[PDB]
This record gives sequence, structure tokens and C-alpha cells, in this order.
Amino acid sequence: RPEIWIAQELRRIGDEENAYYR
Amino acid sequence: DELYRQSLEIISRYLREQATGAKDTKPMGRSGATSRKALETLRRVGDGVQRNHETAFQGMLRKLDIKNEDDVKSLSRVMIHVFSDGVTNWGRIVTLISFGAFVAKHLKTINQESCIEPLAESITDVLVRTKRDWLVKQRGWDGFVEFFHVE
Ligand SMILES: [Zn+2]
Ligand SMILES: [Zn+2]
Ligand SMILES: [Zn+2]
Ligand SMILES: [Zn+2]
Repeated sequence: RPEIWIAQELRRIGDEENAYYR
Repeated sequence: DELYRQSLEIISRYLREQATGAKDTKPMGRSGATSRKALETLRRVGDGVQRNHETAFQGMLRKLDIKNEDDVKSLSRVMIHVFSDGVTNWGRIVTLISFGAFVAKHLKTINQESCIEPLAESITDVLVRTKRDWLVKQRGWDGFVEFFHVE
């Protein structure tokens, strides 16, 4: 549950960063 | 396994740099040019992610509740889970590395004899082992450098 939330954040931030540089 | 060696080095050096705050002066050795540009790219975008997502990172570090330098099992499950949707991009990859550095910093405070090595190995293991062919197709760390190359 905490680990799922952490995964959600990293994924959200990761894709957001990807889009920016893309 | 050069891909793994190179990856572990770039990721280890960045984490160690972040935790100790001191740059390392050693020849990268093999494909040194790429590795240095990777470390440079990693400093720029890596520090940026930590700055721009300090609030989220602090919360994540809190829920992780990492007890020691060897307690990387949970983070490993987290990183695997991040890619469990089948999506792979450099944005996610560099974010995991940036958070790794954020964790490495916290480890120092609680004890200063912490190798960042176990942490760097956990991150490198996930990336290189579970995304082996994706990385190779992207020309490894040159693809990394290229993607984050800004004008
Ligand atoms: Zn961002
Ligand atoms: Zn140890
Ligand atoms: Zn293969
Ligand atoms: Zn240019």
C-alpha cells in the first residue's frame, strides 16, 4: 500500500519529466 | 557485461557525489566520454528532479522508511512495480535514479559509513536486467545523453 503509492508518484513524475524533455 | 559495469559506475558515482557532496576524480575508464556526459546530464536533470519534486520525494522517503544501507528490498519492489505497466522511457529511468540519490542523502545523516553501493546496485540491477534490450536499442547511455540534451 505504501509501496504502491510510492510507485504511483515515481511513475507520475517520470512520465511528466519524459514529456517535458520529449 | 560492459553495459552493467558502465551503468553501475555512472549511477554509483552520482549517488556517492550526492551523498558526500564531493566530486570524484578518477578516469571513468571504458567509454569514458559517454560516461562523463552521462554523469553531467545526470547532474543537471537529476538535481532538477529533486528540486522540482522535493515535496513528493520527502513523502516517498517517509513511506519507504528505509532502515539501513542494505534495506533496498522494498525500493526494488517499488521500481519493478513502476515498470509493471509495460511503459519504458528515460523520464522514469532518471526519476528512479534521482530518487535513489535522494535516498542516499538520507542514509548519510543516520550513519556516515553507509556505502551507497547497495542502493546503486539495486537500481542498476532493475534497469539493466529488466530493460536490457530496451537500453541496447537506445544505444545505452548515449541515448540517455541524447534524450536529455537541451538547446
Ligand atoms: Zn518534473
Ligand atoms: Zn552492507
Ligand atoms: Zn538481449
Ligand atoms: Zn545541442
